[PDB]
Amino acid sequence: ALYPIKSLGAVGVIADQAPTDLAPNAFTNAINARFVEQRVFKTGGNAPLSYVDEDKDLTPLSFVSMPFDYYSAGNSFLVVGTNKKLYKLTDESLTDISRK
Amino acid sequence: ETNAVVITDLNPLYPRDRDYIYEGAAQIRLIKQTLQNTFPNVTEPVDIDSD
Amino acid sequence: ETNAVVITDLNPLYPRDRDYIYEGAAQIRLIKQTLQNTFPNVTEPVDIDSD
Amino acid sequence: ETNAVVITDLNPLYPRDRDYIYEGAAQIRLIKQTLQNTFPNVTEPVDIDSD
Amino acid sequence: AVWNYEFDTWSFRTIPYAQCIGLVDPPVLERGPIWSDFQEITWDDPSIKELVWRKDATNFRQRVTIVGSFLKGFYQVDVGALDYFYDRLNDVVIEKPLEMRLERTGIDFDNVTNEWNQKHINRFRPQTTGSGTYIFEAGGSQFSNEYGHPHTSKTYTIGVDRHVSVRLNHPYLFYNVIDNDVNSNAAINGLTIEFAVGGRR
Amino acid sequence: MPDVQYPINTYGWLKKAVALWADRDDDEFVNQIPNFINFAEKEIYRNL
Amino acid sequence: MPDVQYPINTYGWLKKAVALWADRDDDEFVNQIPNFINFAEKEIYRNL
Repeated sequence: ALYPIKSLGAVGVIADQAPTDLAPNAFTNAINARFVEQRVFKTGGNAPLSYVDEDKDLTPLSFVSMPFDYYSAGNSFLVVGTNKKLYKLTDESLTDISRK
Repeated sequence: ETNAVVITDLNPLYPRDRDYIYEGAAQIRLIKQTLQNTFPNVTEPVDIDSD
Repeated sequence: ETNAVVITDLNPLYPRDRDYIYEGAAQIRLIKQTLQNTFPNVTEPVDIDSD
Repeated sequence: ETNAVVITDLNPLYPRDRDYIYEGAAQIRLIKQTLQNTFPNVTEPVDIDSD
Repeated sequence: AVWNYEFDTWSFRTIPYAQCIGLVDPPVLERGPIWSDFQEITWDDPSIKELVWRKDATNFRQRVTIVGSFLKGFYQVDVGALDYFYDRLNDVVIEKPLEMRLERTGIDFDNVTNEWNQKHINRFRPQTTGSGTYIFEAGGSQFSNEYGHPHTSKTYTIGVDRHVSVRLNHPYLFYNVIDNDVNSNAAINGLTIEFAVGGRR
Repeated sequence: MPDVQYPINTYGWLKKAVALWADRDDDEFVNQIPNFINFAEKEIYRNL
Repeated sequence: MPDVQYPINTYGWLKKAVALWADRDDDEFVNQIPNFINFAEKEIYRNL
């Protein structure tokens, strides 16, 4: 005999539901899995990042991807916040720009 | 530079411009294709016989 | 990327794209030693006479 | 730079795991130029017959 | 918890202790650079190692989703497979291979056989893609309500193996697929489970 | 689930190898394994 | 998965070649290879 389970990406997690009455191609749990089109695969992982080594001592509470500023050129930067200061960083250096 | 199949007719000078740093791996793979294509028969090249 | 190949056997379809390519310099050494081992005599190899 | 050196006869381990990255592409250009110099003609070198 | 609005399908994932998240431009060393920039760098990895000649792209402007993290720093949140766990017992960060799990409890085969019928399993004949190394598990229960107990587990290593031999007979199968491995980009289009029928008491 | 030696020689291992050669492994079944065995040996010795 | 020689002199290889032919080696199966063999040789010698 056989029981074909095709289009494995068709629908992902179906919890809250009778695990014995799901469609063939549906999962009762999934973690770090990505579903697309017709297919299933491992999601992209987490991995670190740094502009400038001064940043890795930093717990940024929120931020912005601003592209332009009058003093900058046509080059993008970041506006990044903390518990105590607002910073800017641009792949070259760091700036406290808080309202003095 | 994908196109070179006659081999030895590559363009080493310029079209690199010290730019991209993503194409070095591709160039190495391309060089491997050129080397393999020229001599796809190697078992024991002990016939050096330089003279 | 393997290592011990001296029979002009360089696999080009097994690298990688997001992880370490800190072997491109090592690939150059691997490519050079394969060429040297096959033909350890090169001063002016115009002796092809393609006809 | 690397002047007064011709042909792929330089000693191995030239990258020495410490070159920058700007020497890797220069090595490729040197390899391509020397390989072109060694055999400046390739049409269909299937005529090896290692036997 | 992640919803793919192109197909209306849900999954879940780990993220690296995010305070905040956003799209952004990346650093230069990743921003499609130039051999003519490493004039101060050495092949000998000054603690910088994570540079793949060409990192797959999600965007034509080659942009990046970044997480501002509790772990004193920043992280990219969709990139080549690792995970950054934390340890309060030691007050240290840990890096480990990213683990996918897929899980379906209670495959009853009710579209070919009755529920109650015991079902000899032999094989999973998948139709995979890419490169990788999966771990399949299988087990079952005699009863409809349990998440069954494991009978077996095997590696599936692509290009080498075409199937997986699992011996069971319980009327309600389950399987897990796990992918723990670092150098994998494999995928599954589908399965094909080989089976027979016993009986019932 | 169970495991067995190669050179089956004991009722002890046999009682498990049976449970093996058949997929299903449950107490509704094992605990009566021995009955089955009794039946079989009897059916045999009856005319062997 | 496994491999063998041209001639199969013996057990050490045969118990693998079987896994090969008969399609699969998954451990629940191999570890009984020896048993299958002890069965077969007996089914033979009983009358050969």
